[PDB]
Amino acid sequence: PQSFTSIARIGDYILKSPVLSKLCVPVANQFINLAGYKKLGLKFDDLIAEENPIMQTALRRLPEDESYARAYRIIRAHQTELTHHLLPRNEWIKAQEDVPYLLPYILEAEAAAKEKDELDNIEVSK
Amino acid sequence: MTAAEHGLHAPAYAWSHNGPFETFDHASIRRGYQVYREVCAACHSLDRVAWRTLVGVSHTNEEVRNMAEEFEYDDEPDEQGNPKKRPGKLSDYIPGPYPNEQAARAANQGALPPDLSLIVKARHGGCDYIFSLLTGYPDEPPAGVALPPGSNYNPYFPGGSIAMARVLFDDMVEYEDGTPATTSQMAKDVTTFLNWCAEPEHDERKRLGLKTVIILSSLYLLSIWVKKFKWAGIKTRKFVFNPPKPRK
Amino acid sequence: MAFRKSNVYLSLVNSYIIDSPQPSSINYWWNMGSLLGLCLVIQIVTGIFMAMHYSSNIELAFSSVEHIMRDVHNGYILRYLHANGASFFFMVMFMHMAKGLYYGSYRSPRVTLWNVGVIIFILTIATAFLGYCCVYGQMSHWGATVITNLFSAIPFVGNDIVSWLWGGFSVSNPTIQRFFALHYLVPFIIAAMVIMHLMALHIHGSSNPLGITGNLDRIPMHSYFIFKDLVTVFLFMLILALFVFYSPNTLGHPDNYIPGNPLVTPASIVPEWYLLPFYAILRSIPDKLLGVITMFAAILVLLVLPFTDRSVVRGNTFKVLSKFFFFIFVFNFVLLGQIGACHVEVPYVLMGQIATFIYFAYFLIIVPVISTIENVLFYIGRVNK
Amino acid sequence: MAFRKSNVYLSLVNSYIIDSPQPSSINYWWNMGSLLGLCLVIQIVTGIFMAMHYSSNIELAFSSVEHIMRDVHNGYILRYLHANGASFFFMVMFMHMAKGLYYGSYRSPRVTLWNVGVIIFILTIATAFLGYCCVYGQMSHWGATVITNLFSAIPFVGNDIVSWLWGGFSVSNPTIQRFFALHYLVPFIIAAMVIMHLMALHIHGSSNPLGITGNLDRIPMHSYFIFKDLVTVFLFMLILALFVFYSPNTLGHPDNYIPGNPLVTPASIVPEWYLLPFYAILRSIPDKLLGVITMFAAILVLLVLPFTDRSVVRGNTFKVLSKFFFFIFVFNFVLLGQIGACHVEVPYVLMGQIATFIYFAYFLIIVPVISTIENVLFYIGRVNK
Amino acid sequence: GPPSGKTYMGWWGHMGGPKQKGITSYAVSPYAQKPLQGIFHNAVFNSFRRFKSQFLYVLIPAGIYWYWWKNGNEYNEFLYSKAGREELERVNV
Amino acid sequence: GPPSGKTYMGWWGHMGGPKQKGITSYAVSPYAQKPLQGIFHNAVFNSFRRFKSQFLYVLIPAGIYWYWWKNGNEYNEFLYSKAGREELERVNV
Amino acid sequence: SFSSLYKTFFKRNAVFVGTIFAGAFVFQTVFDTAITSWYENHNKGKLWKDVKARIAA
Ligand SMILES: CCCCCCCCCCCCCCCCCC(=O)O[C@@H](COC(=O)CCCCCCCCCCCCCCC)COP(=O)(O)OC[C@H](O)CO
Ligand code: HEM
Ligand code: HEM
Ligand code: HEM
Ligand code: HEM
Ligand code: HEM
Ligand SMILES: COc1c(O)c(C)c(C/C=C(\C)CC/C=C(\C)CC/C=C(/C)CC/C=C(\C)CC/C=C(\C)CCC=C(C)C)c(O)c1OC
Ligand SMILES: COc1c(O)c(C)c(C/C=C(\C)CC/C=C(\C)CC/C=C(\C)CC/C=C(\C)CC/C=C(/C)CCC=C(C)C)c(O)c1OC
Repeated sequence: PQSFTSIARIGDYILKSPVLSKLCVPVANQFINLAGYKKLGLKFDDLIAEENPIMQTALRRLPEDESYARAYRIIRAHQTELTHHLLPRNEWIKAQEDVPYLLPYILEAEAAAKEKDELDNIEVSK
Repeated sequence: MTAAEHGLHAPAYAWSHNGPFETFDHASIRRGYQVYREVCAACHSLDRVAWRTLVGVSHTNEEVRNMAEEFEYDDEPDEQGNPKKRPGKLSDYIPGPYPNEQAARAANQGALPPDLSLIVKARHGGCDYIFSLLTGYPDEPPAGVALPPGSNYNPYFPGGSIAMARVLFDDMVEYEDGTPATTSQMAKDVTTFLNWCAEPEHDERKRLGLKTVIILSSLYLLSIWVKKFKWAGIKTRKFVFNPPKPRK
Repeated sequence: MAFRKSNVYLSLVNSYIIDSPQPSSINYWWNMGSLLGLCLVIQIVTGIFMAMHYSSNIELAFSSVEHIMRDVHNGYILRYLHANGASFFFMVMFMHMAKGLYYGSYRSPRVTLWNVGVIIFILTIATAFLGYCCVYGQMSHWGATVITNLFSAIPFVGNDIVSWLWGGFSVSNPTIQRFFALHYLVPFIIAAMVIMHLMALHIHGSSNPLGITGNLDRIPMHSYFIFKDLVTVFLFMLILALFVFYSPNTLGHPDNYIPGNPLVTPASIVPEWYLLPFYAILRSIPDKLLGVITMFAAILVLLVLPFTDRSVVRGNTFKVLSKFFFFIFVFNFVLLGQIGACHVEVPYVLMGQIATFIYFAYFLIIVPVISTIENVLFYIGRVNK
Repeated sequence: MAFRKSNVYLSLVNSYIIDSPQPSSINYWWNMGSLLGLCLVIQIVTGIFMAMHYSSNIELAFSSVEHIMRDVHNGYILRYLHANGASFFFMVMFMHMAKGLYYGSYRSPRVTLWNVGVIIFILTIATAFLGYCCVYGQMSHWGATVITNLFSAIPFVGNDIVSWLWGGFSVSNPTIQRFFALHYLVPFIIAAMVIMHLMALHIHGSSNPLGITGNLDRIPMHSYFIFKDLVTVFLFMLILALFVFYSPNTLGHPDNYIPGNPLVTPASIVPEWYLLPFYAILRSIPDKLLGVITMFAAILVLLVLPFTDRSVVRGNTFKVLSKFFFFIFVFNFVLLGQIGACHVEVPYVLMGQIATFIYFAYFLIIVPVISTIENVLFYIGRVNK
Repeated sequence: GPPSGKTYMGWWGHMGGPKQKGITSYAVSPYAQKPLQGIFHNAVFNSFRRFKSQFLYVLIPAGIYWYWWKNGNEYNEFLYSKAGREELERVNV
Repeated sequence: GPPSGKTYMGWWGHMGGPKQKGITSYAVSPYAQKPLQGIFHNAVFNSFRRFKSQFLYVLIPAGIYWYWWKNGNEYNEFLYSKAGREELERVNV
Repeated sequence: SFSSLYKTFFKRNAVFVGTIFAGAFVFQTVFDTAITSWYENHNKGKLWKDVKARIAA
């Protein structure tokens, strides 16, 4: 459990800072493409846990095409890992195809739930 | 810790009873019994095992009964309540000169003699440990070490001094052959007999273990084949994704 | 409603054994947990046979153990099976915990299962010590007295509680008899709490090595996983046969085989191999009561382990720094066990204290910060606009 | 949904204990079953606490209870409560079976309950007989010999099974050790089958004294029937305490408090009171295997009662004379036990055959003809053409 | 029988996972196959590939802790050897 | 949990009893009741009625079996009181 | 090569259990005998069978 709004804040802090971002972005992408989920044909959004109710709320708003593609990717990953194999460099997710299709819904749901729970337990102090 | 009293490890010797497909050399246990009883009689107790396991592996039918008749075992009192003396049975336990324990500590000029029925596993190492302890001690302590008056030395044994009287002189065993009168033969005999007494099931244990490992290896290979068989229809199924038509 | 599922007695088995939707990505690590359960019940049944053929009185306790060793058909096999089964039971418990921790199975869906397992461990180490006490050798009752002196460190009262627990200032028939009775009884609580553990498991399901949802595909446990359990238990039984027949008394230590005589302790006294890291965590901290409470904190830190890992992605397969530090942790654990095996002198004390420090620092600090770094790196690397 | 029904353990507790739509016409007879369950639980607890300070040795068994009486604090309480609770358990068990029989609780939706109950009855026949054989008193050895030699009449196998039971070729240490082990263990089997019994009942529900459907009005178990169970168990505890504290030599027989010695013994050897109904019947037909097969018949007649009678109206409350014959049967049961208490002689020996004949005849021939007659009388009375 | 608590996964027919369409499977009986068609290729190539993949995270901590243990052992052995009467007294202060 | 098999009853709300309509119940909040005032009289009347409805069912069988046991015992005194010397022969032969 | 003679033997179920158990019993007996014989003949002299003749004159 860790709020995605804090992640977005740190990300925007890093992205507009020249020297630190220039130092940390090549190691960042090198870590991403050495992680290994790229080979299994997985997008990043398919990996983050989908159990606590806020993630379920985010999932329920996805257009049907994305949900179908996600289900296929999960099934194919399960089948591929069952045989301990890896399909060759044809199903491999390309470098720029790992775009987050699920971040905006997560951020909107985070903001809505956070302000709901903040204003629910509120005081009338000036 | 400090190796001075930690005890240097004895090298792994080669025995007749250290291996996967072996038995006790119980053609010498009939000799180990004699070597034990001739010298260690009034030295230790060993009083833990019975004579029902001493028949068929070290003595055949009769000498065990001769030994039973040889000694008195303090029978039940008669109708007058007076004590008596009786021959021993074939289901009794190996006796000892001490009544129960009192006569031991009085004559040892020091400590008590540990029960040899379990000394084989009572120390680290094992079969070779007792051999090294009874062989490696010199007749003279290392230079600069003045032992307490009346105590001997043993570098292998952690402690560097024992109340053991070094009764290991040769030339007075001579069963019926030329085998005795050298320390190695009697040392091997005593260590094999002590190992047998500590575990009088080695042959049966190894036979049952061989049968068990054979049957479990067969069962394991069988399970391998069947698991690879009935999972073949699920480890090969292929999925094809056709995107649906764009209409909710 | 066929006969299998309509009948309630057969329906209970159907929901558990005959049909249960496990995922299809299960590795060879969950049948290890099933193997844990089966070796547990094997230990229970051989314990029942022992209790059938065992006497606990001091005048006959060693007599009873040597009689079951020697003067009964298939007797020594029972003792060897007990020893090897206990050793394998703790080894497989450690493997189960490692699998649970590495794959992120302590997360929100089965937190309750995690605490149930933690308390199972907390009381099964106790019952293992209690069974170790029942031997009544030259080191078993010795360690029992050690543990009684340890428990005597309760603040504000030192004598009444220890006298009540230990049956007076001496040891007699009631003390050893009650110790044997409680070593007999606690595994029944183990069985009941394991029943609760399986109930929670069946309610909440099972996780996957991929650390992702498993509801997409499922297969029945019977006819697919029953034979995997069969092959893994056949392998376990082959290994157990190898260690029970060819070399039975190797995992244990050559100290228990002495008749009851708490007069002169043997030169080499060490705890059983499944307790060395905790002996190390006790020895490191230079305080008695604080040492006991830090042992208990080391045992119970798994309770506070959840809601401390703020890594968004479940598991540790796709994260490299976290699994590197996890391997550092497990090797630190084995190093702690090894250093606890040896004696206490310079410079072992310094590196043992360092090991305990990095252990607790690992748990309380490093996983949160490295997980936060992992999440922020995940966010920054993908987004290039 | 409330959290009480959310948590799995709490949900099970609520659905099985707190909330249960029991019928609204329940008398004390139905609370008698819960009272018996509580008696069984307290019996297990007090037995466990008794065996903790007990020795399983043959020569240290009677000495063990002697040491409990004379040395341990409140030693008499445990054994007195154990014995009187066993006797009360058996009496309340007979009451429970009679209540089930009279109110027509053996109908189609409860045949499984009847079967599991009669299985509990079968095992309960011996689970305390062997417990009494454990004590090794002045008729305990005789009871052990009777039970071990009843099975010797089986053709082509008469010595192997009795040798297995004897732990040899006679009665020695293996006999008493096995007796104690099984008397300890098999109550856990009782626990298993009573969990099964309660599971089946909770699946199907209880019945009504009226004999009509009870699915009209129900009240929850908690705060309504808990008080009835509480008052019943309070009354039971009061009477049990008064007997155990004031009249110890009332339920049990003063025969077992003498060391086992087949040298001098009186002729006043008779089994405990609850054996007499199934003991007088054995002495009627004069053969060896005939006694065993007629015990089998006398324990199977309780099983043949379902789909035997032809009473379309459940119960006996609203039948003109069937309750009268049921009372004839219960008084015949009591008289058969009492006449079995007396030794064999004319005319009591002659009374044995006729008593057994009536005992079996009610089960076999009386119920169907009386049910058919009652049904036809109802049909002729209700209609006029 | 009252319904149980709300859980993401349930029984057959109500897994709770997202509704999906367009997925096609293709199974075939184990009888019409070779049960060990590729055991050697697996146990050699895939085993070596997995070992190489995991060869970047396991051996480093083992090696560093092995060096630590060996260095401690060397220090212990050197301390109690021709230094215990002059070096061991100035380390136990 | 999962649905069960065939049953003649359910849980609260869907027990399965016959459909009925037109029944009204009441209650008087047992706090404001003062429940028992004639408990002894109520017990006396209930015991009287319960005994009145069950005259013979308890008196007759016990009486007949007491008579049977009395007959057996009196035959015993005709035999087993200084009299067996001249009737045990005809009993046993 | 699997003729009808062998095909017919793969249809009985009610009686096949008893004969398969008897075959298992026979197999375990012969296997025990063979293992005992091999353990006997893998070690001569050490065992107690021939020490009777060794001590015999
Ligand atoms: C010098 C040692 C000799 C040992 C001789 C006895 C053991 C013989 C084992 C079989 C012959 C060797 C064949 C070459 C190695 C095969 C290893 C392997 O991966 O093959 C299969 C292994 O088969 C198993 O199921 C093995 C279960 C392993 C259990 C857990 C690991 C324990 C250690 C196993 C090796 C050692 C076994 C004996 C230990 C004493 C495939 O795995 P799978 O069936 O799970 O399928 C997964 C996937 O499809 C990959 O293709
Ligand atoms: C006859 C030859 C003997 C043999 C084979 C023998 C064997 C042994 C063995 C194996 C031990 C224990 C070694 C170990 O620590 O594992 C031992 C110890 C001992 N023996 Fe002997 N022994 C012999 C003679 C004697 C004699 C004659 C005495 C004196 C009466 C004696 C008294 C003792 C004592 C007192 C100990 C214990 C020492 C201690 O506690 O420090 N032994 N012996
Ligand atoms: C999973 C549970 C258990 C574990 C881990 C366990 C562990 C142990 C251990 C380590 C020993 C020491 C024996 C040795 O060192 O040789 C032991 C002894 C013993 N245990 Fe357990 N035990 C368990 C359950 C039981 C049960 C259920 C019983 C039931 C009676 C039991 C009875 C005994 C007895 C009688 C001994 C002493 C016999 C001997 O020394 O050979 N144990 N146990
Ligand atoms: C000692 C007795 C235990 C038994 C018989 C047992 C049994 C099981 C079983 C059957 C499972 C389902 C997966 C598998 O088969 O492994 C499981 C899962 C699990 N257990 Fe245990 N367990 C025990 C102890 C523990 C303990 C002490 C812990 C504490 C760390 C624990 C934590 C877990 C976790 C986290 C899972 C999740 C695995 C999955 O994702 O399904 N268990 N256990
Ligand atoms: C719930 C079923 C049980 C019944 C009906 C029962 C019955 C009896 C009876 C009647 C006696 C004394 C014999 C006599 O005075 O007539 C006895 C003794 C005893 N029972 Fe049980 N018992 C039961 C369960 C247990 C259990 C679970 C234990 C557990 C340890 C136990 C332990 C003992 C002990 C220690 C004694 C002392 C005398 C003896 O050795 O038999 N009993 N039991
Ligand atoms: C001695 C061990 C027993 C225990 C602990 C036990 C337990 C119970 C319990 C708790 C109930 C619930 C009572 C109610 O519905 O309020 C019950 C009911 C019942 N039992 Fe048992 N029982 C036992 C023996 C038996 C036996 C031997 C039978 C006969 C074979 C039997 C047949 C029944 C029946 C028919 C009911 C339903 C009563 C009704 O609905 O009117 N039980 N039992
Ligand atoms: C996660 O997926 C699952 C899964 O869902 C399940 C259910 C299981 C099944 C779980 C288990 C097999 C483990 C459960 C463990 C137990 C039930 C322990 C049982 C404990 C006991 C004490 C057994 C009780 C038995 C007795 C009390 C009888 C023993 C007494 C005897 C034999 C008396 C002997 C005396 C005489 C005279 C014969 C899995 O293995 C599994 O992984 C694939
Ligand atoms: C269906 O409607 C119901 C109904 O719902 C219920 C609950 C009951 C009531 C049923 C019962 C009371 C029977 C339940 C009994 C059991 C489940 C027995 C289980 C208990 C045990 C097996 C033993 C209990 C174990 C302990 C108490 C562990 C503690 C014991 C010891 C020795 C440890 C303590 C020692 C120390 C040193 C701390 C009914 O009778 C009933 O019908 C009306």
